[PDB]
Amino acid sequence: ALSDADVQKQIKHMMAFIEQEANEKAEEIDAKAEEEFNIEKGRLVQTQRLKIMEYY
Amino acid sequence: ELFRSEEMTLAQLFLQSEAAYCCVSELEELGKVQFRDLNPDVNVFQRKFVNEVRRCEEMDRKLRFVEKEIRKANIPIMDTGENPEVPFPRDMIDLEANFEKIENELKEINTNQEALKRNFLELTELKFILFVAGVINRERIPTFERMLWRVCRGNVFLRQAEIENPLEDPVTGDYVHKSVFIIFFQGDQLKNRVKKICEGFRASLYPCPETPQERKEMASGVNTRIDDLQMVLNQTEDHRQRVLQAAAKNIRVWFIKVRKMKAIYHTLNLCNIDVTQKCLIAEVWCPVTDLDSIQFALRRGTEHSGSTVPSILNRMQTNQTPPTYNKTNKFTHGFQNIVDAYGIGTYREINPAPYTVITFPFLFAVMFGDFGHGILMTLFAVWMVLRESRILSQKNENEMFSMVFSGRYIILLMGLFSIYTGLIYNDCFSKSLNIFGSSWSVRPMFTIGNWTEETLLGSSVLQLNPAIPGVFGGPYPFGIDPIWNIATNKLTFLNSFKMKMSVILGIIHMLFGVSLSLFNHIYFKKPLNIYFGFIPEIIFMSSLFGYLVILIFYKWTAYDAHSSRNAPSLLIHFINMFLFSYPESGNAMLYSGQKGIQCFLIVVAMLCVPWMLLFKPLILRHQYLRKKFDFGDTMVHQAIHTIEYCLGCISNTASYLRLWALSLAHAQLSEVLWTMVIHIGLHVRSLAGGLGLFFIFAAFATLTVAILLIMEGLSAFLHALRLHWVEFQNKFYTGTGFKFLPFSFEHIRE
Repeated sequence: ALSDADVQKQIKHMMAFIEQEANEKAEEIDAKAEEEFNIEKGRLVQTQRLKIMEYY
Repeated sequence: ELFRSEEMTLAQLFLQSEAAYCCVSELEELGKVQFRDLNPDVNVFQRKFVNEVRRCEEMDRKLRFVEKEIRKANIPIMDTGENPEVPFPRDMIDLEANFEKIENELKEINTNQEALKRNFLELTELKFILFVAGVINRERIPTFERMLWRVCRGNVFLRQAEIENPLEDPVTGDYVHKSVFIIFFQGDQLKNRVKKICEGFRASLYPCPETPQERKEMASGVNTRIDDLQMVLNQTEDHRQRVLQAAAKNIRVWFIKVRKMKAIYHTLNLCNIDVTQKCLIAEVWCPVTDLDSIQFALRRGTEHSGSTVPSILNRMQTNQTPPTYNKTNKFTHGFQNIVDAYGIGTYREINPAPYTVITFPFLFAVMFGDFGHGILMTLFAVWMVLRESRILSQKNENEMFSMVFSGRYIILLMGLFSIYTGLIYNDCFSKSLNIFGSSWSVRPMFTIGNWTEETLLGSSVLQLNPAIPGVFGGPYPFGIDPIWNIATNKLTFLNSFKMKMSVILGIIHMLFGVSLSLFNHIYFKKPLNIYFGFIPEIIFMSSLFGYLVILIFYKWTAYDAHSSRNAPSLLIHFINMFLFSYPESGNAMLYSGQKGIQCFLIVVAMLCVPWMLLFKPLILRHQYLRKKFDFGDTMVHQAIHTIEYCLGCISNTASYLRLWALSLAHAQLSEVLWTMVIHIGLHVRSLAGGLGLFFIFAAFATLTVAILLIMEGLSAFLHALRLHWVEFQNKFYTGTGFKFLPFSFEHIRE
């Protein structure tokens, strides 16, 4: 009672499902990358900034 | 237009996991689709329902434990509610554990209660206490005392103590007055000795009595603690009772909830797990008829779920042999089952059941054509139907009653037709039904026909009533004239009818069964099965066996008593027909030109054999070489069909002599069982006759049921069914299929 086009629509739906997850996952990955970036940077700058000051 | 199996369609359904829980739930309750296991090498662990099944099993064991305790408590749990809710939330997992905690509490209650009982069982003894006398069940105080005497006889004084209106003994839970003769010693070696002796005996030596009132004060204190204990027991029991009633209310709901969730989990394991998507796709076969119903069901299921996945059934063309689905109802289901008992029909095979509904009761009624017993049989079926609601809504552990109940609508017809045939047979416990229409002969005219004072010689003779005396004749309006039920030669008149009738009916049913095959061969577009099969097959059977039937009717209307001497013999002409035996004399012919007809029909029947024997394999071989086919094997298959068909036709026609054999036997048992049992209950003495008939009748009714209503009905039941299985169905109802087992909410009565 329902066409092959609506099955196709369901396929398109699951594709949309996939794209949404794809987007969420990439965003999660980039956000953690930025967090690791900032964490390592802060550690390094604090370490050396302190040593320079101490020397002076 | 014949009834056939329903169409189902195999599809691949792709359901998102969350949606999948909802969909399986809804579709399982809807019940019109069947899933296949796509990964037979994969276990439940592999399907990932192992946690689901183990959880269900734990809940099940807990439920069964509680249920048992509930039954022990005689709680009136109904389990008649909750049927349509089918919850399937994930939260149930934790709630089931909470159910277990409830049950765990009862064990603890029982644990404390028994412990409490033992102290109670013990403490009562102190009240009876308030030399150390014991308390015994008094069953063996005779030997208790004598055996203690002999430890050192007469060494210490006997202490006599008795308890009236006692409590139940803790070991036996039995209340019984105590009458105990005790030996108590001051010496340590002997006290130790008697301790050993009295303890070996079933005796309780719990207290150590003392003269000082301090011990009495102690007992008073214990008595107080004992009353407190009783009050605690009363509290523990009240909680126990409250919790158990609460469990009966929850447990009726949970039985279903858990049973259903588990079933859902089973199906979920009954799936193929995809890799690219967290979605399961399955091959599911569902009736085309229900295709809209299922699509709407998919919509409802997935609509409840938040993911709103389309949940589309993906229709596909699968060679995979579909299951055989026959829609039945409360009446026809039983008839379908007696067919299925022999086998599942080929997909789109002609269903014999729509015709069995009448055909089988009819053939039974022929075997069991007994007016009186048909009533008894009908009333039994009526009882079961009138109690149908009460029989369903109860437990029926007796499989014998369940069987006849399941067939109760089959039996109903069996009785109704048995009444019809019994009336025509005009036999109700060997008694005919005289409607004052019996005009077979006019006895007054018998005397006119040169029989003057024949009753003088009659004192030693019977004398057979002549045919065509000019004063006798005329058929009975309905059934056999009652006069034959009192004849000494009924054993030829009536037996002749049943033999000839059995042949007539059997052959007609055989011809019908063959006719049905034409519709099936046309449906499957097998021209060869009708051009080389049906046509020569139906001619074969008609030319030999239908001819016989015609001649039987012919004689009945062609020859009268005027030609009874040297009257044609139907069996002899039939045999001589096949053998082309045409003697000049010794047998009268039925009609002029019969010889030519007899020869013609046999030749044609033999000429029919090549058609069915060799034309199909030969033409198929031709088509192979023309189009460009296992020719040898095809010849084997067709030859077997031809050989079995022709030889079976001969045997099958004779087989229907079952109708005669069973009908004859029943009539003979009825006549003798009547004559040698109930007749004996009658006597010329008035009161003695009545009192005797009372007891004799009861025995008569007993034998009629034990021998005829049950056993002969039972044998005729099977034999009529066999006729369908062997001779009728094998003409058209061929091949095998699979039983259709869709998702269904079967466990409703449980």
